[PDB]
Amino acid sequence: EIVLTQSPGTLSLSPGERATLSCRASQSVSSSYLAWYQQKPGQAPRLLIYGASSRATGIPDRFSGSGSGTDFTLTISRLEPEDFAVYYCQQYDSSPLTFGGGTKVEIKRTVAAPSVFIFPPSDEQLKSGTASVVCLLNNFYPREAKVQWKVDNALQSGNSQESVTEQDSKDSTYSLSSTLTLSKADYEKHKVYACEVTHQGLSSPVTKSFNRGE
Amino acid sequence: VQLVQSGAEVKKPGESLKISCKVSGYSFSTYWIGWVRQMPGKGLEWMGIIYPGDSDTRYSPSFQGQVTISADKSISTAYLQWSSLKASDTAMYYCARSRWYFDLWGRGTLVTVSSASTKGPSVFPLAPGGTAALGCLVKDYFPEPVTVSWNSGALTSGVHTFPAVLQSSGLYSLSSVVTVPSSSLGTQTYICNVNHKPSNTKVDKRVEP
Ligand SMILES: [Cl-]
Ligand SMILES: [Cl-]
Ligand SMILES: [Cl-]
Ligand SMILES: [Cl-]
Ligand SMILES: [Cl-]
Ligand SMILES: [Cl-]
Ligand SMILES: [Cl-]
Ligand SMILES: [Cl-]
Ligand SMILES: [Cl-]
Ligand SMILES: [Cl-]
Ligand SMILES: [Cl-]
Ligand SMILES: [Cl-]
Ligand SMILES: [Cl-]
Ligand SMILES: [Cl-]
Ligand SMILES: [Cl-]
Ligand SMILES: [Cl-]
Ligand SMILES: [Cl-]
Ligand SMILES: [Cl-]
Ligand SMILES: [Cl-]
Ligand SMILES: [Cl-]
Ligand SMILES: [Cl-]
Ligand SMILES: [Cl-]
Ligand SMILES: [Cl-]
Ligand SMILES: [Cl-]
Ligand SMILES: [Cl-]
Ligand SMILES: [Cl-]
Ligand SMILES: [Cl-]
Ligand SMILES: [Cl-]
Ligand SMILES: [Cl-]
Ligand SMILES: [Cl-]
Ligand SMILES: [Cl-]
Ligand SMILES: [Cl-]
Ligand SMILES: [Cl-]
Ligand SMILES: [Zn+2]
Ligand SMILES: [Zn+2]
Ligand SMILES: [Zn+2]
Ligand SMILES: [Zn+2]
Ligand SMILES: [Zn+2]
Ligand SMILES: [Zn+2]
Ligand SMILES: [Zn+2]
Ligand SMILES: [Zn+2]
Ligand SMILES: [Zn+2]
Ligand SMILES: [Zn+2]
Ligand SMILES: [Zn+2]
Ligand SMILES: [Zn+2]
Ligand SMILES: [Zn+2]
Ligand SMILES: [Zn+2]
Ligand SMILES: [Zn+2]
Ligand SMILES: [Zn+2]
Ligand SMILES: [Zn+2]
Ligand SMILES: [Zn+2]
Ligand SMILES: [Zn+2]
Ligand SMILES: [Zn+2]
Ligand SMILES: [Zn+2]
Repeated sequence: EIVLTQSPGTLSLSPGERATLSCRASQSVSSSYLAWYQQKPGQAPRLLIYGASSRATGIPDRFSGSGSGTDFTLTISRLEPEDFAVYYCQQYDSSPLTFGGGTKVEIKRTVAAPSVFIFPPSDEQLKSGTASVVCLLNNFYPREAKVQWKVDNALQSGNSQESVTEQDSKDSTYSLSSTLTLSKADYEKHKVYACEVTHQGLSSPVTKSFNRGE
Repeated sequence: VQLVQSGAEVKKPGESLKISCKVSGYSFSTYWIGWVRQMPGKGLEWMGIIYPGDSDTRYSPSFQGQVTISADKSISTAYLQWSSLKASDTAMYYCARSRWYFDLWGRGTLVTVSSASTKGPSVFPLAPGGTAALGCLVKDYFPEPVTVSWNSGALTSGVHTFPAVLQSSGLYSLSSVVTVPSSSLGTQTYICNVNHKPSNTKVDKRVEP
């Protein structure tokens, strides 16, 4: 099958600027049979471009496409707020009609360090036999960050899960939660619970911690 | 033109399933129509297309023999079916008209495949230098979705309701947090309102310092 490579994986740009998205094919695509789609969170994809360069019905002039053979481009010439989304290319020449892996266009803004908060488990949850510890990283940019859990100063792998918000509409930041879950019996075998956060906006890592029961 | 897809499905592994896409507003029998998978957090995957005029099919090798695509032109409906679902079939499924590019899309059908049974969430407080953070942990529910508001919707600024995660147990969990002035903790009440319609659960939790 034809493999489509989209680059970069993420573009970080400002409103009004031009986004140029790339789609490279492992074998030549015949007749410029390359399409581009937009997807916003919670919504179905929609067609932008077909035939490498033709605008779909109702698509505004700021979207354009070009290329042939193995190299194709999508241009969003003036980024409007709605345009910060994920974009997929697809070849529809040879079955199977493969998609690329997507490029996200995000809003670039100044670096913002996370504020970090830790939450011990509630007594209500502890009564039920489980302990969830939550670490919150609030309103940071760029998206890259590292969170580590430490219990009695030992690193924890395999017992936490993370979740990240979409980019904030007011200040273009991200937020992230990490939840460490233990049985109550295991939680009571240890004292110091800590999450450690590294980020470009921090001069050194930030640790928030609590002592169980104290 | 409308492509109207059938409602969300919640199934056990091994069960069969047929989902549908009913079209109106164009000649169903003279355009290809097909299916796209999207697992939560992933990109789009092409499954196959069918020409309803004579039911010719084109399948992806990664889906052929696991699914069947079919069409009934007398009721302008296309179908996607599995004879034996796997948990890895949990995904959103879109139908779309194929030119062969996809020019008109349905709104998608969510398919969840799990041995889990319907369960309402437990809601626990995340109890609280200028800013303070508080929240609610909405744990151990199935299937999706839950909705969360704060103060019956009067508190929206500073709220982050995170995407759900699927736990190893097979139940979902999410947190909803909000940042507020530290000075307000003595003086304002903060309540998270949680609704899980599949289990008919409504829960309000006051979050106190
Ligand atoms: Cl492959
Ligand atoms: Cl490449
Ligand atoms: Cl990148
Ligand atoms: Cl502008
Ligand atoms: Cl050409
Ligand atoms: Cl538009
Ligand atoms: Cl425009
Ligand atoms: Cl414009
Ligand atoms: Cl996005
Ligand atoms: Cl900025
Ligand atoms: Cl409690
Ligand atoms: Cl590590
Ligand atoms: Cl013991
Ligand atoms: Cl342990
Ligand atoms: Cl241990
Ligand atoms: Cl860290
Ligand atoms: Cl059947
Ligand atoms: Cl044809
Ligand atoms: Cl999947
Ligand atoms: Cl997938
Ligand atoms: Cl999910
Ligand atoms: Cl399975
Ligand atoms: Cl599976
Ligand atoms: Cl559409
Ligand atoms: Cl399962
Ligand atoms: Cl269960
Ligand atoms: Cl401070
Ligand atoms: Cl959800
Ligand atoms: Cl919600
Ligand atoms: Cl979610
Ligand atoms: Cl989800
Ligand atoms: Cl409610
Ligand atoms: Cl309460
Ligand atoms: Zn391959
Ligand atoms: Zn390369
Ligand atoms: Zn890259
Ligand atoms: Zn997104
Ligand atoms: Zn979705
Ligand atoms: Zn503008
Ligand atoms: Zn628009
Ligand atoms: Zn925030
Ligand atoms: Zn991470
Ligand atoms: Zn905000
Ligand atoms: Zn901000
Ligand atoms: Zn231990
Ligand atoms: Zn470290
Ligand atoms: Zn989901
Ligand atoms: Zn996949
Ligand atoms: Zn035929
Ligand atoms: Zn083949
Ligand atoms: Zn499957
Ligand atoms: Zn639990
Ligand atoms: Zn006040
Ligand atoms: Zn209520």
